[PDB]
Amino acid sequence: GSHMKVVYYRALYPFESRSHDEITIQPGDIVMVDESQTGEPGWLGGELKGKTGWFPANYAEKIPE
Ligand SMILES: [Cl-]
Ligand SMILES: [Zn+2]
Ligand SMILES: [Zn+2]
Repeated sequence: GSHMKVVYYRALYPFESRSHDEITIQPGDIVMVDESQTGEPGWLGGELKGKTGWFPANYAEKIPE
C-alpha cells in the first residue's frame, strides 16, 4: 500500500486477523494508522497493541484531530 500522515481510527466492528499482515480489532480499539490500500472499501494499515497490519477500511472511523 501507500504511506500517509499518521492518523488515528476507532474500530467500529470486530475483525479477526488470519494472515501475518492483518491485525485483530474490537469495537472501541484505537489504531495508529499510517498505510492504506485503495479499494472498495479497501484496507487501512497500522499499529495496535504492539502488532501491525491491515484491517478493512470500513470497519473503523477516522478520529478528528
Ligand atoms: Cl476492491
Ligand atoms: Zn506463520
Ligand atoms: Zn496480505
